[PDB]
Amino acid sequence: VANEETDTATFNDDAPSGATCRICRGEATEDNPLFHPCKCRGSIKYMHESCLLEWVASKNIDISKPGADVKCDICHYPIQFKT
Ligand SMILES: [Zn+2]
Ligand SMILES: [Zn+2]
Repeated sequence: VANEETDTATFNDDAPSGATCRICRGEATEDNPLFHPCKCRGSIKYMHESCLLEWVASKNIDISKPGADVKCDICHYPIQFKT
């Protein structure tokens, strides 16, 4: 379903009980949760694993190469998608 112009979301100034993405305000799942790859902080730090993979792609950077420095512009922290 994608005909609407709004959807349910969560916003707070501490660790949310139902945290949501910074790209599509979805709430963590059982296959694609949420996590903060960066130090943007607040309610726009979280992101789905998919959403991050599409974000760093829009930034015009090859995350599969050792010739990159894939990171933010809000807080400028190096983005993290593995540990
Ligand atoms: Zn998302
Ligand atoms: Zn950031």
